[PDB]
Amino acid sequence: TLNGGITDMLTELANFEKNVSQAIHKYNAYRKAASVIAKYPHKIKSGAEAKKLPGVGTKIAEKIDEFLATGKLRKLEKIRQDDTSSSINFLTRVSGIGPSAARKFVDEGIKTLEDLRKNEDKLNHHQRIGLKYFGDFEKRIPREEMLQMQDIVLNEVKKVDSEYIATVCGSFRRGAESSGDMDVLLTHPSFTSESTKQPKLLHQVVEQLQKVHFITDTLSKGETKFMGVCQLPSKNDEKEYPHRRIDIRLIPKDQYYCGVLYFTGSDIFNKNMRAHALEKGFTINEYTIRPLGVTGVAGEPLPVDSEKDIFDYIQWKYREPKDRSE
DNA sequence: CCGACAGCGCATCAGC
DNA sequence: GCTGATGCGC
DNA sequence: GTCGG
Ligand SMILES: O=c1[nH]c(=O)n([C@H]2C[C@H](O)[C@@H](COP(=O)(O)OP(=O)(O)OP(=O)(O)O)O2)cc1F
Ligand SMILES: [Ca+2]
Ligand SMILES: [Ca+2]
Ligand SMILES: [Cl-]
Ligand SMILES: [Cl-]
Ligand SMILES: [Cl-]
Ligand SMILES: [Cl-]
Ligand code: NA
Ligand code: NA
Repeated sequence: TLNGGITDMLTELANFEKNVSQAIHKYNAYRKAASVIAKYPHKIKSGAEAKKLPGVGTKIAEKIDEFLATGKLRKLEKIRQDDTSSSINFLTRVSGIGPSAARKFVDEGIKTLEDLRKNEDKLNHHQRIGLKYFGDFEKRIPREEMLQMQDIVLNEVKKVDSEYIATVCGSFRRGAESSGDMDVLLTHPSFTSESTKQPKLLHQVVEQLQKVHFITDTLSKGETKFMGVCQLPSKNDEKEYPHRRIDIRLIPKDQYYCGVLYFTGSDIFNKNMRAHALEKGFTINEYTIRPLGVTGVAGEPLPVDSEKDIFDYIQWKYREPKDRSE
């Protein structure tokens, strides 16, 4: 947190651009700048020193100068005073409400938490769940609880079919002391890039986790991605644990390494790596790394036996999960 | 200057 | 119903 | 908002 003030500032600017201006590239520009500053190993003394880093240009440099000179940013001070921007920003904190729905609600006079509750009839299913657990989803999850949740998920999945493999990814796999939510990568040998030999492979796992009252709500569910809500069991007389977001991703077993690289993140790390892959003439998604030909069209999947192979292909030295927290 | 900015699953909608 | 675009989230 | 060519 050497430059926490600056990275907080840029993050609030990124959120503004995404939520209020709907300017997704400004949002990504501010987030990249915040990311590169967060790993800079010195206390930044001036915007000119900051402009040296890639992704910090003239505009951000000047903002950093204002922030360093005064401790604040007038442009953010104004955004914070504007009722409509602040309302739009707030409503996007509910899961399922993005910038478009947020502005639509605010334009209808739905501006507060109370307003959402009073108008729950106007929400789709995802939004209603996001509102139900709004307070809970704000909380982080300590790693000790993540370890208990891991124990439950892996054991319940073994009970369904011992050939499943569940891997907890995201910030947990990167070694974080607390996580925003739980990400579970699932494989099974009957589901490969070649064939699906069994149906309902994800459904059964979700069904088992519902049966033991671990999963409590479904935000969305298809054949390969589940997004819902879970909760640790509590003891006699104990306050209940907060409800937690859980994401489950069933990946073809032969594409495990691209899948776990994707799901381990961070999102910014993935964006840097995939951008770099493009520069080196490849494209990476959660399934494959493919070469781009002269026309820039994806060719056939390259062979991959490890996370490190993906790094090797784009001529990056290997970075362990804990060093991917960008 | 100016294109290019990572990649994609699921829910919902308009249009057929 | 399907297809393609859009919103949303990871 | 930033920047490589
Ligand atoms: O845009 C994205 N792209 C993108 O590849 N992923 C990938 C990378 C990310 O680690 C993983 C899970 O997403 P989270 O939103 O759960 O991110 P965490 O890094 O786990 O942090 P937290 O501790 O839960 O807050 O999906 C997320 C995106 F959101
Ligand atoms: Ca997570
Ligand atoms: Ca997640
Ligand atoms: Cl933009
Ligand atoms: Cl400020
Ligand atoms: Cl793979
Ligand atoms: Cl692919
Ligand atoms: Na720079
Ligand atoms: Na939201």
